[PDB]
Amino acid sequence: QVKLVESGGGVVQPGRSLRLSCEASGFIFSTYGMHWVRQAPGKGLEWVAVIWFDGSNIYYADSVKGRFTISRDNSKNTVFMQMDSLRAEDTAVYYCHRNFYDGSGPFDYWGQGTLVTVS
Amino acid sequence: QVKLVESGGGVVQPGRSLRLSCEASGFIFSTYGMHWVRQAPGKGLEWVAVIWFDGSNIYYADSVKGRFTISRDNSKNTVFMQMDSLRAEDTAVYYCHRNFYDGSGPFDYWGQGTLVTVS
Amino acid sequence: QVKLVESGGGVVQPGRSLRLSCEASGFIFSTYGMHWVRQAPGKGLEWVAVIWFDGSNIYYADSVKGRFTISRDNSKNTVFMQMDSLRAEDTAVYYCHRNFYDGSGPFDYWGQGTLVTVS
Amino acid sequence: NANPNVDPNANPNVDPNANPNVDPNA
Amino acid sequence: DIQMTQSPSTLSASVGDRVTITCRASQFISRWLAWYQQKPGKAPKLLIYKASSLESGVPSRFSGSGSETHFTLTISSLQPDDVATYYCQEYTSYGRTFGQGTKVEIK
Amino acid sequence: DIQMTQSPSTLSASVGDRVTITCRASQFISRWLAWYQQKPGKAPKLLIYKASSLESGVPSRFSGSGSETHFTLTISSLQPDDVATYYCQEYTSYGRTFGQGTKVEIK
Amino acid sequence: DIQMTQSPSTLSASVGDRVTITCRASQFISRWLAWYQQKPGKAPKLLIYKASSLESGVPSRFSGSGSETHFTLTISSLQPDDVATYYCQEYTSYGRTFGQGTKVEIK
Repeated sequence: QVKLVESGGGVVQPGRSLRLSCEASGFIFSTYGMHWVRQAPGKGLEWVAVIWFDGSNIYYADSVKGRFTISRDNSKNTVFMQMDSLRAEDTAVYYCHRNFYDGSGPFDYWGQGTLVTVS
Repeated sequence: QVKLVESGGGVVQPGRSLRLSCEASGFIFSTYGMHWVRQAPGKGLEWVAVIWFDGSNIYYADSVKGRFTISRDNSKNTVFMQMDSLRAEDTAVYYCHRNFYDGSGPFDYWGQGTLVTVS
Repeated sequence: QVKLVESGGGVVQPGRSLRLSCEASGFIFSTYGMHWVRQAPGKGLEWVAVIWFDGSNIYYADSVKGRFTISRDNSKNTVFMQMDSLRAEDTAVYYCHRNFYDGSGPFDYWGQGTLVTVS
Repeated sequence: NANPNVDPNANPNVDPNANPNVDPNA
Repeated sequence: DIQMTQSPSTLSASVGDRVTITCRASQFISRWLAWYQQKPGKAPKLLIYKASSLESGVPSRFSGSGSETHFTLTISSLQPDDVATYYCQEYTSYGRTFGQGTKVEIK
Repeated sequence: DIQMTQSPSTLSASVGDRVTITCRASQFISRWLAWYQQKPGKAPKLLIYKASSLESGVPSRFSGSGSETHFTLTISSLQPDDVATYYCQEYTSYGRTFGQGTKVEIK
Repeated sequence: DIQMTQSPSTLSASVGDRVTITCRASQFISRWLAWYQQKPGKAPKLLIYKASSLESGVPSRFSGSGSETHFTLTISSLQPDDVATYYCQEYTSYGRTFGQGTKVEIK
């Protein structure tokens, strides 16, 4: 059964780093790609970044460029997000999402999200 | 109370034209398509032409194609069929038919038919 | 109204061969391919071979490779399977089956099954 | 036509089409 | 060019008898076949819309089944009220094709 | 840099009514518009696969249309169970773009 | 090479009980998994069209679910008529892969 399990949140004082992760389960991340979607409480969803399988396609939202970096642990089937120099505006729930479409129907897969507070 | 009402028939001299029409009532032609079905007296049904919503996907039976033109009046919710160069083989009752399937059930919608006689 | 009827089974000495056939009825084998499915007594189903319409995409289970050949008689609407070098482990009921899905639902079409004994 | 999130490979056993007279979503 | 042919173009049976009409497509139509009943003086009535799925209001007498190219309309317990010409209709695309029309009378 | 906009930021209708949610883009989506339903406190669920394509398991009451840069989500027979924020997602490349979200309440 | 495995090789339950059968693919098969019911001595009946979609004519007791590699068949309110060997079938390409099959017995 496919699940995306986020972990690694907490309270980060301003200017400090945080390293989040999403453990894949039920599938091997060997196909499409993984997305981080952020939601500040009271706000809508913001896509933040994608790491395509094998790192051939790395993209970020303008709001985090040069501050966030994403990567994959290719042995543990786990996706990581390195968040440096965090600011108050980055408070949000960070969700792990794995959406693709393939013939038979859509696939989405959302996790529960990791809460990151930056105050 | 959904009806299709045909008109514009009558007796036409061979080589002359008639312009048939079918009024939509109780529904809006906003979705699928509209058909004309011909039945020469004593014979079975013959499909004549289809117009698809927005005036596309236009198809005709080989027996009528090039003599018949089908078009939609987008203001009057009415379908028109221009029948040119009529010949004796075109004598028939021309029925207006709106058929599609979805959701809760089939929709057949037949009118009564306008008689076209070539004399 | 669709039948697939297997024949050509019986008892064959190990090392020899049988030619099984499946007569199609109720449908021209116009498009989707036809499969032989094997069931050794007391065991579950094993797919054995597929012949695709027009004799193109032909595949076999590894367990029968180099021994079975599948072909279609394109005049009689029937599929033949030549089973060479039969062994005791090939005792099975050989069923004819055509599976293809298309919009309106599935079309399973299973036959009755012919028993092949190879002792 | 191309989209990186979509695999353009039909299943040989399923007709990748629809009947225009019938709503594809039942 | 999906030609539709109804083989038993003329049928007749006594009331309560069972009759069938066979419609054969020259091409595969994937169950997209409707059947219609045309009473004299009236536009055709839909009876079966999808290879045995019935139109609401249709008597239990009517049924049918079929697949791919070979389809049948059946009438159990045939009544005088069923003297109509029956038509099979292919509806796989834009436009429709009707069979020749099969008439069922009463003995 | 593609902006996604949902103009009717808040809608409300009684149970059984019809809710119309429009969605526009500054650049072509070309039918690659997914619609998501987010119940507050939960991750969003996908409703609409692409313009006019409903995902299996999503009630038939949901439907929609559009192309190019103009799309609509329709909620028929609105239920209390539909109070969610609905979002537009553009998936035309390696990454997603989301709209603001429209809140649909009950009268 | 796809090795489909059905875990509960033998199931046993009283009438009205709920039982499930799981099936695991060794490769991604994108929901293209069918389920069949084979009674002794007969060709198998197709029950589930695609994971999550039930074949017409099959009792509502049968409900499929799952995706990519992990699939389930649920039989609600198990009846005596459900004693059969159930098989999962991979259909992503030419040919089919059948699972070992599971047998459902009644207490």
